[PDB]
Amino acid sequence: GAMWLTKLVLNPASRAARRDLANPYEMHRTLSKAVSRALEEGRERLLWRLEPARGLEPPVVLVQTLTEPDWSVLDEGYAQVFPPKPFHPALKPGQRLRFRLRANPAKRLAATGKRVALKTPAEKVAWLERRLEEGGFRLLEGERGPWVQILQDTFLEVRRKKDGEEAGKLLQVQAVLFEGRLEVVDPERALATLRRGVGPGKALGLGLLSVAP
RNA sequence: UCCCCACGCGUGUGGGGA
Repeated sequence: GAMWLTKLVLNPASRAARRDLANPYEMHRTLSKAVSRALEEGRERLLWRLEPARGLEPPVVLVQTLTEPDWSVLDEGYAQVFPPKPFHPALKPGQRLRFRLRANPAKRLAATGKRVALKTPAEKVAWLERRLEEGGFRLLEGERGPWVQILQDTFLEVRRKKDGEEAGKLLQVQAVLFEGRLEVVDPERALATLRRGVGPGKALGLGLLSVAP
């Protein structure tokens, strides 16, 4: 098949841009409207990442789709958007690549049955590693440890626990931006993995594994 | 976080979503 990458530069003057900036559910709904049909028909895995700001630079949202998106669904002036690019990962064994992944390292407690965030850099890096290896990739290892860094570890505001007429607890996920390098071990599998994304929260702008030299 | 589904002789796994 083929893939698509789209760069949205959001207008901080746009109330809708800001609406979606503030709420992943919104952003998800806005984005989802570019690949609606394929979405309905099970032909689409929407994936996106909101890039960390370089200061006065506009917020920038990277989006991957299995199918051709139509951004004419966007209100203007929502975002300066450049024509989507057809994507065709040329993966070969041994090929080394840089990667960026905002994710939610997690496990299900066999004890409680509940899905919980891992707590330590170690556990978080181990998770990312299990996930990459099962996914046809392999972390590169420098002279001291894995060639991988946690650029940020923050909480992502999701939604509020409905409480009777009073504001309840906040629901949020732990979002971990990994950056590093890795090599392809099984091309086709690595492609599956890239087309699917990695771990929970795809609906909130997690799971998008990007790769390039 | 909070929920749902699919599995598990492994101190759990994978998929979706708000």
